[PDB]
Amino acid sequence: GLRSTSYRRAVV
Amino acid sequence: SHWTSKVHESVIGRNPEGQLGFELKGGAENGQFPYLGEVKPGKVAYESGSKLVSEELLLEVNETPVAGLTIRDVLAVIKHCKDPLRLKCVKQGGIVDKDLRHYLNLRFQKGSVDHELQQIIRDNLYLRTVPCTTRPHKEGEVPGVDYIFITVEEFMELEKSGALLESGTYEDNYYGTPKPPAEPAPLL
Repeated sequence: GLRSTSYRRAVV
Repeated sequence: SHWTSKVHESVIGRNPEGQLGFELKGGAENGQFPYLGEVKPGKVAYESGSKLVSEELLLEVNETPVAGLTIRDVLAVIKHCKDPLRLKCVKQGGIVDKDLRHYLNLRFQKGSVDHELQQIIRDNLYLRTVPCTTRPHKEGEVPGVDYIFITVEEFMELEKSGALLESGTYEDNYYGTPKPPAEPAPLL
């Protein structure tokens, strides 16, 4: 499902 | 120089049997782009435009991006598309490869065509995957839906065995995405 803000920051 | 520099559109029709003339390989459940099998000259009913070499990566079908999906989902997109099928493809070679983990680790300049495509492919991958994390569960979160909550030791085992397609860190924890399963649980 849609990734959270913390996830997106982690895999940027 | 760009990953997308050799991208092109090839327009085909389905054969009398209803097949494409080549096989589809790869898909995210195998950690890969969807890509074509061997393309034998004469087997593909081309309409007009460029032709295909063996093993090109398949990026879009009739403007629906399919890179990042499983083979099952890619074939489902094709099932619901009407001839003619406009396929966006890029031949493998140089920086372009079917390996999704290697591709998701590439860093493209933000706003570039290469970057936009990478993010579309990530969105497709996220459609059928739940991220795993080593941070603890929080109020409101559904394990196995919001996250797979695993230990650092388990996370590193998944990394070492190549099960994770992308990973990162944030506030003292590891975050990652494993391959989606090959066949999903039946919905009906």
